[PDB]
Amino acid sequence: NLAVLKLSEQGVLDKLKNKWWYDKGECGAKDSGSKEKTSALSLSNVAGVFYILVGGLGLAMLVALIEFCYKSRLFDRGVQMLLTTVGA
Amino acid sequence: FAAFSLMTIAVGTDYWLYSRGVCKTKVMTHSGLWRTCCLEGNFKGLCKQIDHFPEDADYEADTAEYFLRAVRASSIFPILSVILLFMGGLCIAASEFYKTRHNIILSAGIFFVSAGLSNIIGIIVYISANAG
Amino acid sequence: SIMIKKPQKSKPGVFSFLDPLAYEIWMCIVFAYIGVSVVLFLVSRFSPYSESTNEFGIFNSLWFSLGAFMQQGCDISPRSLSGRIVGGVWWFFTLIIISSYTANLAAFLTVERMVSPIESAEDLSKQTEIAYGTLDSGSTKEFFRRSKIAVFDKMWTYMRSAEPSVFVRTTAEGVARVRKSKGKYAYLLESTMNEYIEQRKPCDTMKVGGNLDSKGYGIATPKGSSLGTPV
Amino acid sequence: SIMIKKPQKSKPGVFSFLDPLAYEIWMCIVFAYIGVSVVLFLVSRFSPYQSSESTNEFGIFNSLWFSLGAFMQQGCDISPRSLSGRIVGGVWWFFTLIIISSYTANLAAFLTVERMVSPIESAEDLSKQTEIAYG
Amino acid sequence: TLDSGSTKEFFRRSKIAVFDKMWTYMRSAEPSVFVRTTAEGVARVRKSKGKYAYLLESTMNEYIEQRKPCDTMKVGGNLDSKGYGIATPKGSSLGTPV
Ligand SMILES: N[C@@H](CCC(=O)O)C(=O)O
Ligand SMILES: N[C@@H](CCC(=O)O)C(=O)O
Repeated sequence: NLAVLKLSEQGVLDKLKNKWWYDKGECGAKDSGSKEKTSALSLSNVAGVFYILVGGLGLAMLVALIEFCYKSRLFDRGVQMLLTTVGA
Repeated sequence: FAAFSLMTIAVGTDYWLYSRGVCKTKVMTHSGLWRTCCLEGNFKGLCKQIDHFPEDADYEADTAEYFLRAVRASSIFPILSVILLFMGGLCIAASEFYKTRHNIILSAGIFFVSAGLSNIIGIIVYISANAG
Repeated sequence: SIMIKKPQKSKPGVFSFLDPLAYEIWMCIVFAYIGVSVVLFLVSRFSPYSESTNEFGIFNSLWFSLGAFMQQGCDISPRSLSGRIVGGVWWFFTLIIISSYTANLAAFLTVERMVSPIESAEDLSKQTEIAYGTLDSGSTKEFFRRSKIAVFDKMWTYMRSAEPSVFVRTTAEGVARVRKSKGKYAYLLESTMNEYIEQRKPCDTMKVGGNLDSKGYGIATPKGSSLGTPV
Repeated sequence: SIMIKKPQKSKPGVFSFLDPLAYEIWMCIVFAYIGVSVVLFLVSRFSPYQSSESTNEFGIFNSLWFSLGAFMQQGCDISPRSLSGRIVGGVWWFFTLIIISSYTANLAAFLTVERMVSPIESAEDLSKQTEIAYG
Repeated sequence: TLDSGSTKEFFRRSKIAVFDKMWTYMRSAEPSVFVRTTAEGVARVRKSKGKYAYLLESTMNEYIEQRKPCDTMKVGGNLDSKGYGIATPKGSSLGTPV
């Protein structure tokens, strides 16, 4: 009872805890958590941009296909008043 | 014809990339589409067929890492280039017969365009799941 | 002082400006360029109904897409609806990549220096990976035996508990051992030896950290002879 | 304390490019983009006084093209050509200067992040679900 | 610190050299760096404008942080591991039931 309080008073417990937990920082993140790498951009980062780019092409081509479909074969100034009165 | 030949040669292939891996468990690697075949070892030319099976933290429905693999280890975008490419090659072949309607060969080139659009997606998803 | 193997740094080559995008991205941006321009051609010259009314073609389109990609403007714009709805996609496509390009080139043009490993010998007491030794029958090896500073005490503990011998017999022995250990065995010597080994070929060694103490070379005489005061 | 395994480093998804700006800002962008184009449509085509209406080329869809054109740094062919649409357009130019310069400040830091997932922390799903065991 | 305090005694009896120099500065003080009650030092730091720090225990510290006007702040980590307890006279019968 009188002995453990001496070791608590003089920091010997702190020294032992440091020795057997903190001086043996070995694995990964404790050591390498405070370092820095710059970059190198790979394709896995930028992929949805290409996906959007390709999908927009097919959408645009599909639009002109049905444009040529319709012009191979608003309405009633008048009922525009109906449209705007129901819209209001 | 040259594009159809080159695309068929490119699909039915063991040699696309070269890296370092294994041949068959349970090495410079002559790796391709699914036959991750190998050379320069104890035996040269035993082509293991590969698919996806990691040992992860059990991603349940992690879609950008799952559905991506689903489109990866079943080539549907690279295979569709062959389909559209021969589909248009028939239409340019059918140009002579049933002619003087001045409309048919317009339909042909759309296949050749869209096959490339499938190809470019297939390349991106393959490079994606190599580093996936 | 502490001598280690100098890690071989990389030099920027001739084409060191294509660095903040990899070659996969460089070929995909070439592919998609051709694809976008030929799609814009296809949708433009499509018999609208008269025919030479619109101004686009394969050639106009090929440098329109380039002039939209690099921010230099254009001479003409798509007027048809599907031409506009395909041009906006390319406008969005450039704003992500070229911005990434400049914002990352600003990251390559800040730093080139390596992160400098096991400096100031405290991690030499901490880690167990890279070994280290001194010269046998040496004042430094005696200094770590008699030293009472706790980090030096733990260093002496690791040196006396060694498998195999971390100690060497002559200086060039430890020199060759560090030249072949590939960063797995450090070496302790004196700073004049250290800078002399640095100023020779093949320059593959390196002094890290500062000093540790202040020793000094002197002239030694037997005790009591008459040469002492004239020397 | 609760020990579990290590998780795997979740890399950012498909729609991560719009990540550095929060969604509410993107909402206000779309609303302001509609409003600016419609207000610019109103200032022109307002009986300009045999050309008495077709003095300008700004229809509603041409304005819808012009605003999107001016936002992403490539101006279109036409120009407002008269007063009082231009004190829309200059304010929209100031808007597109202040916004995308704030967009592209640190974009590359947002495309390599790799943060973790952390299924449970204060356990209580070890009460709730039946899947993950514990002893 | 606080006078008639365990912390003030701890820096007297402490042997770590940085704490020794801190005790040296505390005993060589012009005027008194020591106070008599807790709220005295609280008001002294609230009026010293960053010219007088204060040492206390972390529970007091977080309680003072969680009050108005919130003008105070805990900096750094901890220093040791003390503990509050129940105190009895030596040898009485209340010890083991408490
Ligand atoms: N001058 C030193 C060199 C070796 C050492 O530093 O231990 C000696 O003669 O002992
Ligand atoms: N619990 C302590 C508070 C004062 C101090 O930390 O010095 C005591 O009663 O002594």
